[PDB]
Amino acid sequence: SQAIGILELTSIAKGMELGDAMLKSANVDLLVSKTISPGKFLLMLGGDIGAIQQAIETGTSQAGEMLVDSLVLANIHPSVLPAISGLNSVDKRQAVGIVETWSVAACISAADRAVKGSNVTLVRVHMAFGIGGKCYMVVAGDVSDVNNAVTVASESAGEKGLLVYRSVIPRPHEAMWRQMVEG
Amino acid sequence: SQAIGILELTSIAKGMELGDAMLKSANVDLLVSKTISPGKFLLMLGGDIGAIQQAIETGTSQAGEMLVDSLVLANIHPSVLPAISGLNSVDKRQAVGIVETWSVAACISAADRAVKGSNVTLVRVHMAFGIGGKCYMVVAGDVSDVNNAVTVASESAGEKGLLVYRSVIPRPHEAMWRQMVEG
Amino acid sequence: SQAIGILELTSIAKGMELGDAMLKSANVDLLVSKTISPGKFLLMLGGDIGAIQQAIETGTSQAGEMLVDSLVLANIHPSVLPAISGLNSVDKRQAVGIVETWSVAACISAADRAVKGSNVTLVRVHMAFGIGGKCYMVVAGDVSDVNNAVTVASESAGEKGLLVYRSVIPRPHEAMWRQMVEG
Ligand SMILES: [Cl-]
Ligand SMILES: [Cl-]
Ligand SMILES: [Cl-]
Ligand code: NA
Ligand code: NA
Ligand code: NA
Repeated sequence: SQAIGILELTSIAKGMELGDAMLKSANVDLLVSKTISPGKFLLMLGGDIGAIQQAIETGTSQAGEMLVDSLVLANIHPSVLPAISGLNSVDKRQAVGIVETWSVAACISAADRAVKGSNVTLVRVHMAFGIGGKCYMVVAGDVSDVNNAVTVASESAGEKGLLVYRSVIPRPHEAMWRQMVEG
Repeated sequence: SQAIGILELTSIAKGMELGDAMLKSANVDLLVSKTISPGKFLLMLGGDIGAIQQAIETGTSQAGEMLVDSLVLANIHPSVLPAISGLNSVDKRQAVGIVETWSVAACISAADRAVKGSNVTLVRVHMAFGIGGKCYMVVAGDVSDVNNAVTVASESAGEKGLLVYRSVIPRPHEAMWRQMVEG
Repeated sequence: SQAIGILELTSIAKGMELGDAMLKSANVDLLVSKTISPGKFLLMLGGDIGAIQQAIETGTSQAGEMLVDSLVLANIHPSVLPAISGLNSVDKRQAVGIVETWSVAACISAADRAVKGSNVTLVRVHMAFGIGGKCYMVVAGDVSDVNNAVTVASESAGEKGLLVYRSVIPRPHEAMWRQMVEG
């Protein structure tokens, strides 16, 4: 019911300019606004699909030759948005699931399918290094629920050859727990 | 009326040693002291030109084959120094200006010219990744003042082919403001 | 009397899974658990040698083709462990010593020899960028003690061609001290 918009620029100044322009252009939330090596800039927005399409249209329209890439992912479960900008609260501890993908697009699509095909909580979506790099989702819930979520997410990414690894970790060790659910 | 000294080493231990040596050698402020990938070390100093020349002389004199590069930038407006080490306080909000350059030297020279050719506040000078990488200056003030500052800075960097992008952003959006003026 | 175990994986999810598995497998402390560019994962453990051998055995046994590298360093002075995970308290200020190496293995072995061949405090062991990159140890104590420690450490690393630089810094400047002993 929500949408994610991604805009990547070769200029950090243009990135900040376009972040400003897009936020003014439509009712959208800023999820990510950061510099990526070597010196590119990444913006990710969340909001209604109409708003996101117009925001990304505005951004692409004004990027010129500084435009690197852009994407709109429609019909994304609402919990995915705060999982990109930060952390969702864990309401169950029994198990953690982690699915690692190439690309944040594959990760987002897999996380969406996971949440929609199970009763797990999507805790966070992490990008190790920009939108083309290793990304991973972390889910939490009952072991059976986590297994379902991880399977669905893995199938999503794997169909594309973009699954790196999947892991179901019941009863995570106390010394790993914080890193898993908070980073 | 002030000067900036830059010393880059291939050794982190030598960098810390030379930071110590230079600070003892003259009355200078440490502005930056950090490791840069792959494993080099960056020192930037501020102070009177005489002190900075002797500090950088000392540093270069003792660097040996670990010396990567060194520079002294003379007659730099005093506000540029704290803009490199941290943030200057914003006394006006009406507009933000951002000028992105290749190299911190070009950024410093452009920021100096901007401050000297306008009434803007130089808020900060940011290096994304070491002294040769993308850098940018952020200024704040009245829209007309910011436009002047950005034009002057852009001309400085552009004459060298080192201007990446320039942006005048009146009335920055609330969700971009903090990143612009604080990073 | 203690041991350090190192496990490196090509998968971040596998890394977190293996961190969990190894911690459950034996009585070991997690010293490091982090992602390294481009997208690998690094685990370092401390504990009794028996526990560490079994933990690393477990980790290697389950890593499969995601295994990048693994190492067990036996008979490491106990102070080296907290120097890897964080900071040891400085009980003397007179001098700082810094020895920079290629590889954390060389750094650990050099730090161990330094501590065992002197009365210095090992303050910290730092990895700039993963286990193969620039690393350095920082020691503190009386100038004579620091000189001994640095010489011993330098000989250790230098015999292998893995010494980058060694530095004895009596009476470190106030503006460098915190970075030296805390990072
Ligand atoms: Cl559940
Ligand atoms: Cl102004
Ligand atoms: Cl001592
Ligand atoms: Na649990
Ligand atoms: Na404003
Ligand atoms: Na001292």
